[PDB]
Amino acid sequence: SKNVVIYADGVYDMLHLGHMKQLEQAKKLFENTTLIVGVTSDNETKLFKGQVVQTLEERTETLKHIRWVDEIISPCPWVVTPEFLEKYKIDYVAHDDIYAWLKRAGKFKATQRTEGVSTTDLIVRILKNYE
Amino acid sequence: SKNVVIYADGVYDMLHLGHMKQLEQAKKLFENTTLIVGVTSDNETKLFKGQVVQTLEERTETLKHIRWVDEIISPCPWVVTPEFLEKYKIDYVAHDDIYAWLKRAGKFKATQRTEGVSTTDLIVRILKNYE
Repeated sequence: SKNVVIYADGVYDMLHLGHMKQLEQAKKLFENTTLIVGVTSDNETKLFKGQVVQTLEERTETLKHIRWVDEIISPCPWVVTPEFLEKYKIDYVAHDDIYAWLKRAGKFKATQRTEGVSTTDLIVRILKNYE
Repeated sequence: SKNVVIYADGVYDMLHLGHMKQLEQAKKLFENTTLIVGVTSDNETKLFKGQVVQTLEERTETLKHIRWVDEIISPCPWVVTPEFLEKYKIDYVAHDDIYAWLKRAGKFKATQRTEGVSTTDLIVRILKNYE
């Protein structure tokens, strides 16, 4: 069966069960996939999104331990371009209009988030040992 | 090359880069390994060790996403017994005297911890945005 190249990008700050469920979903979009994961740079995340607690090196070294991940681009470009897809032979971009041109080319696959499971939520759970 | 069965157990509460480096180390003790990971039960961890923030289901569902892990025993027995090793065809127990009988049988492989990388340490890093 023919192999399909899948690209997911994101911050992957303090990786939790919600990220790994996302990655798994992207990896199993097809029978034979190569999941490529892009890890956004510290300064671009700072500028365009918000605070990130872990460095690019930390966030990438963690992703290396997740099973669904076949290749990592670190740092990845903030915006996905058509030439980026050709350069890495990417068949689909997995994400959860800005991505409008990806849908138009048939190259967009949606995947779900999972709430509650996040790292910040776990501290709230430690803290509710007190009143 | 002959396959070797490796067993690591622990709490794996709020899995961080230090755990995954431990698992990877255990998995690469030999060329062909099966890494079996044992996840201690909520009540035994409570009793014998301390507070654990994540449930057995949560801690096990996270380990399922780590690459080095081939099999999970959940919950695992708190103490490793000789009959436990025979039942699962375990050749070595990976851990960081109590384990004295494992060394005597040639069944103990040491692996290292990695400090600083822990989940609790990451919140301390968020908090040092203030004085």
